[PDB]
Amino acid sequence: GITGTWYNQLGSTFIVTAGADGALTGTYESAVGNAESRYVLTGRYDSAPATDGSGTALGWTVAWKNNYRNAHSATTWSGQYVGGAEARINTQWLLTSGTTEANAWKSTLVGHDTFTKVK
Amino acid sequence: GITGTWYNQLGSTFIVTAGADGALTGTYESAVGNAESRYVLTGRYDSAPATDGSGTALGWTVAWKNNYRNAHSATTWSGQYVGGAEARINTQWLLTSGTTEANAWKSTLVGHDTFTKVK
Amino acid sequence: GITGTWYNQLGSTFIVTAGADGALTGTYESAVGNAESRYVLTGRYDSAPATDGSGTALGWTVAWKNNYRNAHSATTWSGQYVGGAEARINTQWLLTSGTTEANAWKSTLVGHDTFTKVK
Amino acid sequence: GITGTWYNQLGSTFIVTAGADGALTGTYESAVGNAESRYVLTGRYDSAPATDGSGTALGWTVAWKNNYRNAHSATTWSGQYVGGAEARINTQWLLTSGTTEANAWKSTLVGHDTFTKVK
Repeated sequence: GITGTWYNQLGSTFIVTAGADGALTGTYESAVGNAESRYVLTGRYDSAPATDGSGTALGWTVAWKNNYRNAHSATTWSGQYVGGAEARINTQWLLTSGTTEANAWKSTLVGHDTFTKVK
Repeated sequence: GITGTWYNQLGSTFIVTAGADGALTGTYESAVGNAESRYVLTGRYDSAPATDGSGTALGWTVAWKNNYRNAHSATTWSGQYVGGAEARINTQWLLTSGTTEANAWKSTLVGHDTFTKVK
Repeated sequence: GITGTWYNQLGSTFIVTAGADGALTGTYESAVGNAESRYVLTGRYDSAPATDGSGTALGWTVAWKNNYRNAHSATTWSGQYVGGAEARINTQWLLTSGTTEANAWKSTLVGHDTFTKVK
Repeated sequence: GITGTWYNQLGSTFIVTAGADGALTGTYESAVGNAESRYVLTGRYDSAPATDGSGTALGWTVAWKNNYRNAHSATTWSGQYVGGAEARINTQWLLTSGTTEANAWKSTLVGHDTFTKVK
């Protein structure tokens, strides 16, 4: 059940809606980008995973811009949905900011975020 | 001019179509995922960047699945479009495969890809 | 107290010995490199951190080679020692394997490891 | 010939001295850490690589602290020495700064650096 509202341990609220073809839409809120606004994501996942155990490998992208606030950056998560009694999404991510050619070494960040359904 | 057909130094062909709202669609071909097939991406970029020099921070996601071949993985690029006379997209990326809980340490890869318009 | 024996949640045993100049020596065991052998690390940390809260930013490197087994790879952790009543080391890492020029896209891995003193 | 003075395309000067056991010492200068000072590295590489083509997988660590200036950070490169007529070191890296628990999401950076012998 990849469709639903996912949370974090930090406090981020991740509302997603999967697709039959393999698309992935929803909204996103609640910092690393910027705390109090509602941002839009899009992404993809494979529709036919393995059945002798695997994770449904997915990923999405949030460009930090809406009608409230612009942060001139973009964040892309890349993880998998681990299936079980306890639903779990384990992701790496990358935050890329808009810099000049001189400051191009400090543009991209990295990290890890772990998602769950209950909060 | 972010809309168009982008290439690599490896040989990957990246056909993209931007949006006025901030969406990003197109196709993708030509390995790291798997060499000879045509894969679908989606992603986002900010619609209002800075004018006293910056890069348009973007990112997209390819789930390696189509009618020809499945690789059970997903790749997310996260970079910026550097504007000038010579158009340039400089990206980091992450390849996340579908593994079990035991092999969860070797699921995610990392790298860097540099894109251009001429080939 | 950065000097001592650190553990993981996976099961890796990390015995380290700090230095007054800023060096960092010890041993390492217990997979991602290869499970049952004893590998050698070296690394550095800054000797004068901040006192109005910070983490002692450190990092080290293990080349997976000893008298028992060779894996033709190297792993570099890069994190910080968060000070408190509960000692904590939070790290990113990179596993770089020895590949040819053709397979140079899949050489480097990435992940995250969280270290503690009690097991 | 891994022992010697390596350069970059940015301008960083990397003087290294290898070891027979597998150690790796030298100095480092010339930004991402901080521009005009001389920093100390340490690292490791495997002493017995493959002969049917491979890269000598290495890695090292610089803690940005000396008698001139402190930056409260650490950088770890993780790459391979590609052998040939044109010597080449291709690395990923991670810059980890000293942050509090609140700003722990923006501590680690990421990038890529490509090293050569001629400048």
